[PDB]
Amino acid sequence: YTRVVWCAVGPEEQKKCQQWSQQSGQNVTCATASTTDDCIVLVLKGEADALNLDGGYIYTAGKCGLVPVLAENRKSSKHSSLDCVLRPTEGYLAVAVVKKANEGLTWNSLKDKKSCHTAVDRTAGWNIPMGLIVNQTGSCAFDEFFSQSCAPGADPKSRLCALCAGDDQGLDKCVPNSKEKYYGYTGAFRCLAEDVGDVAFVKNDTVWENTNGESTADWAKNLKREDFRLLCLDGTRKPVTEAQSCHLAVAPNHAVVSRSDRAAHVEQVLLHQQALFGKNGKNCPDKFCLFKSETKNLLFNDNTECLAKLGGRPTYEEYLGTEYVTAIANLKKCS
Amino acid sequence: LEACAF
Ligand SMILES: *[C@@H]1O[C@H](CO)[C@@H](O[C@@H]2O[C@H](CO)[C@@H](O)[C@H](O)[C@H]2NC(C)=O)[C@H](O)[C@H]1NC(C)=O
Ligand SMILES: *[C@@H]1O[C@H](CO)[C@@H](O[C@@H]2O[C@H](CO)[C@@H](O)[C@H](O)[C@H]2NC(C)=O)[C@H](O)[C@H]1NC(C)=O
Ligand SMILES: *[C@@H]1O[C@H](CO)[C@@H](O)[C@H](O)[C@H]1NC(C)=O
Ligand SMILES: N[C@H](CCC[C@H](N)C(=O)O)C(=O)O
Ligand SMILES: [Fe+3]
Ligand SMILES: [Zn+2]
Ligand SMILES: [Zn+2]
Repeated sequence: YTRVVWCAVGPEEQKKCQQWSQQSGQNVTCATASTTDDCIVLVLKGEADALNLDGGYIYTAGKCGLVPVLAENRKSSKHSSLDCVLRPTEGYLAVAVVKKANEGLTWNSLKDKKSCHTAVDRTAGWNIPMGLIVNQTGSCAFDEFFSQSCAPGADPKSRLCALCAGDDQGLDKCVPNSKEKYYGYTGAFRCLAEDVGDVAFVKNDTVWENTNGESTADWAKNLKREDFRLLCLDGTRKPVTEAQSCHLAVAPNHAVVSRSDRAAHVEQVLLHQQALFGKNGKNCPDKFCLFKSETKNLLFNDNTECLAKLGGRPTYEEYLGTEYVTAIANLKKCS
Repeated sequence: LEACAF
């Protein structure tokens, strides 16, 4: 058999990967790049095998020939007799979150406010809200809608990066990796929690996982869910318990991609590696837990219960869904 | 309806 070379995005992911590689007896080894797009190029060159991706990144990777292999599956809202690996994935809820104290703000008054995004090109943080905004405004100038934003991956001198904070030293402002304080689901929700932005584009789970003591991290440890609201497309505001009826879209779960010629081998190695290090894995928590990273969602989301098999050997457009694909393509016409 | 970004 061959080793699987994973691609880690930024140095925190690389440290986690190196621990996984040590635990796996080098069944998995690590390449690292500074951004997800750069990891996609490593895998296109054959210098890495796979990484797990948000759906917006699966689009980029899929246009370049990489294929979905396994998808993240989080705990299901309904009881299922099926093993996690065979349970159909449910998709996550993209939402717009604000503070309850910021009383005037609705979907219809977002113009000229301060926004917090997971990163350019990601589903809940970017493709869904900016796709909706370009369509409702009839303008491609989405870079001028919010007065200032943190949208990792954008031009660091531009208003889309003006709220980003970089690392402890203030280096790497706006880089689309975990070194940027406001990157990702947790960083964009911390950008709202600290009142750097007025609105954060994240998913429902983020709000729950980082409030009411579900996170012990310093910036989160004291946040209360009741201090947040969701913005609904009909211009109303709801408590965060109401995400099912107040979301922007349902997103396809993050999933692992690879070259087509290495998909089968990546799939077999991951199914064995989660049996060891996955949730209730043989060797988790004693030795190593593949789906933990102290809330930082490194390599996989921390709420992942398993990687699941895909039904119907789907292409990347079947996995993303025709509608989501079309919405991306419409939005990328602006660029 | 278009190609790889890289
Ligand atoms: C919004 O996300 C939260 C967090 O994932 C979901 O709440 C979890 O739901 C699971 C599965 O039902 C429960 O067993 C967990 O205990 C809940 N977590 C917490 C921290 O309360 C919530 O279901 C999601 N809302 C919607 C509409 O999907
Ligand atoms: C933004 O608007 C475009 C243009 O209407 C949307 O594209 C359409 O999507 C629907 C539903 O999937 C399709 O039936 C149409 O065929 C698409 N039209 C075009 C011209 O491609 C797109 O869904 C909207 N974006 C968002 C995020 O809702
Ligand atoms: C390494 O992979 C080989 C071949 O599948 C297997 O025999 C061995 O158990 C694996 N070990 C770990 C620790 O992943
Ligand atoms: N807003 C709708 C569905 C739109 C999903 C579509 N915009 C996509 O591109 O995925 C929802 O509340 O579920
Ligand atoms: Fe996502
Ligand atoms: Zn819906
Ligand atoms: Zn098919």
